[PDB]
Amino acid sequence: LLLQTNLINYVTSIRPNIFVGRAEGSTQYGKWYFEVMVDEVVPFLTAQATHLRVGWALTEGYSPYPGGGEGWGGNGVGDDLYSYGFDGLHLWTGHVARPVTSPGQHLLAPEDVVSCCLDLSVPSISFRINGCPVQGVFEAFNLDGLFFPVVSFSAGVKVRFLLGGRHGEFKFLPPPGYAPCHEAVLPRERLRLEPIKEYRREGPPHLVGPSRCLSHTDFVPIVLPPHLERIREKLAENIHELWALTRIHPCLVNFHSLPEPERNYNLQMSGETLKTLLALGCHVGMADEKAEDNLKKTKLPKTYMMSNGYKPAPLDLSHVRLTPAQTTLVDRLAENGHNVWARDRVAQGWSYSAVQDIPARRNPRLVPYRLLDEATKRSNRDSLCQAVRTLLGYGYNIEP
Amino acid sequence: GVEIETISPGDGRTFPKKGQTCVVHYTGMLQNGKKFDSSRDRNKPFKFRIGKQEVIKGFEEGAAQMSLGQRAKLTCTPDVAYGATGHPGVIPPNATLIFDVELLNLE
Amino acid sequence: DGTVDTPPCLRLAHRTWGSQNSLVEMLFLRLSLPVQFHQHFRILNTTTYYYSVRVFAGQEPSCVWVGWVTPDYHQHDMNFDLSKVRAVTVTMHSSLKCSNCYMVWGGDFVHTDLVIGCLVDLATGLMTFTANGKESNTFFQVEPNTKLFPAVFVLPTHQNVIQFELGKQKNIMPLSAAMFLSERKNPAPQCPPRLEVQMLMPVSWSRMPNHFLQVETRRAGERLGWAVQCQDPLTMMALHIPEENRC
Repeated sequence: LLLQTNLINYVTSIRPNIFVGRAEGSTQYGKWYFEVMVDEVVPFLTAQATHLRVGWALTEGYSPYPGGGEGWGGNGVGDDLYSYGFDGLHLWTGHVARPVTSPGQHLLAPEDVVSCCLDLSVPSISFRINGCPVQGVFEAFNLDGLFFPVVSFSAGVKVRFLLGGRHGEFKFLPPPGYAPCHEAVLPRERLRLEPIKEYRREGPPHLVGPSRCLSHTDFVPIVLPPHLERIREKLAENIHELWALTRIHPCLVNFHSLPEPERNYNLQMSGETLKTLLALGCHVGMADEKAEDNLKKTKLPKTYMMSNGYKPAPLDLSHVRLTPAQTTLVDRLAENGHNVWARDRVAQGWSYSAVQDIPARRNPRLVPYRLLDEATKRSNRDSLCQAVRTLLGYGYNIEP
Repeated sequence: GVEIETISPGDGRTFPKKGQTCVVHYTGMLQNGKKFDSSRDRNKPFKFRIGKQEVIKGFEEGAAQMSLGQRAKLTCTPDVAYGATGHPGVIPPNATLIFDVELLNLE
Repeated sequence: DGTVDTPPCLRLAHRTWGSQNSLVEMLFLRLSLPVQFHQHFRILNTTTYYYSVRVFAGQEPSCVWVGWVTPDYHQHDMNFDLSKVRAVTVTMHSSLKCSNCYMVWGGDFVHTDLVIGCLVDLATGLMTFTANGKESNTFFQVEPNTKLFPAVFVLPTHQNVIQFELGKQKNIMPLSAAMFLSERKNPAPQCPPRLEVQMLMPVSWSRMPNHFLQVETRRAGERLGWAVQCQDPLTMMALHIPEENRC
């Protein structure tokens, strides 16, 4: 009927910058593993027991607040159903205590390693303490949001994080079908531990507002008339010549002397580029069709010519120009090309990883254009600008 | 007997014998989660001996099963611990008691 | 006030409809007094309690969600659906399902008035819903120790969206008996002033603590991984309201 006051222990949570989520256009293996190493810990620093729980959490649902919250107090990963955890004896979810049988039946103690696994494709969260499997397994949870490792460390505890083999040596070998979390590091920034939804930071007093986050949707990476088809074929020949010049192999030949498989690949690429440009709703570029060869090729000089002796005959740099208003169109075309390439790779099973595991169906560049690396984005922009300049040199100019 | 869920393992080499004073640090609480009594906040360890019947019989049995340097959760049915009404103003009648007892040291 | 043939009812109506661009977004509404489930898990001694809501005309059932809500509900999304409900299932030896809320969608359930009812037995632990005297196969098993609140979230498409109806059934004790310890044996439904409706405000003021926990993180090594360490005893006083679980 009345209210009760007692001394509770302040709690806080930390999380590395890595994000793992599940969606239709998933760029991850769908099953990740991390290891947690616990150093010396005081069992009772204060009157209340130390609060130590490890598990996954949602990117938009689990927003721990220092102080008030659900339950009596000391909100952690088990205080709300937005996150799940395991304290050693009980599996907590939404501030509900449910004991889980363990081979050791021991709480979180020093000189122990905590190993947990989660599957994005099928809802299943499994954790093991010191290598001993735990019968209790979380299941039947919806895949919206992104699951990240998180520890609700207490005031007097010290813990060590082992995201992947690159970051630190694993105490136990990962289970089959589970990959270390170091392969899920975002390319934009290095993986560092940061507080979750923290509104305060240390200031040499640095107040912090809301933190921008990317949802699972962000994690996911026309007709060609014959008159335009001739220009598309000319652009295919020009692109093949430019690629041969850049690579300077039988492919290092002229535009009309390119190998048949190379010519077919160039034609397919030019057709895809023309379809993407037409889908953008740009202006009609069917002008000056006969002026395709207006530019003078520089491959005639020996220095520009390849070592094999063949002259690719590419477009002149001075003659080829790019419209300033077409930069946005070029960037959009490059982004669309990257997206369709990532979708094709995902169709074959390729996913984002820190390394290039081609036999394991892993694409290191399977990221959206917004989240793409600086080098890849610059290369895509340069390729789009070169294509636009080649089209302009052939008399095709559009406003977009 | 009362149920004992070992949160933290103990050596178990020594056990509290009859007539020997025992030192505990308990943090008992009710089923609903609202704590009612604890000896840790008071910073005064509780001292009692087996056979004096000062503590509840369930507490004495748990201490008998208890081991030095071991932390476990001890729950009591209302029959053994404060049957019917008991300790007015603290323990509601017909209410269970869950204790977190731990041996710092023996006599 | 409850009449001879009318149980004590609480009505929620839109003050402005179609004037000055009145908002029609879905609203989250929760009752004040919850029902406490019995810790033990084994006609006046019945452990079942029933409450009903009379959905007035002009409100589409597809935008009606009535049932029970866990006091850990912190969702204020306009796109409310049964599929978009946070829930987990614990499997050990044992298999139980715990969810933040337990509704049944009105659109799938059904100018007629849809009298949605909910039957909850604390001892049994199972929840049943009956509409217009017709039972439903939708059943949920909550944990033995729970503090579920009455739940009704509707989107206002009419001047009168939904109205409460706290009345005793033919043989089921009224919800007021379970809500109030003193009125446990009283079978006459009542509507005391404490039983007031509460909406989910999107943002509420909270005091920022003066002193925060000092946490320092660094890279332990190439093989030891990332390491964090905090050594600072910080304690806080907590005020918790028994009626609604909060700190």
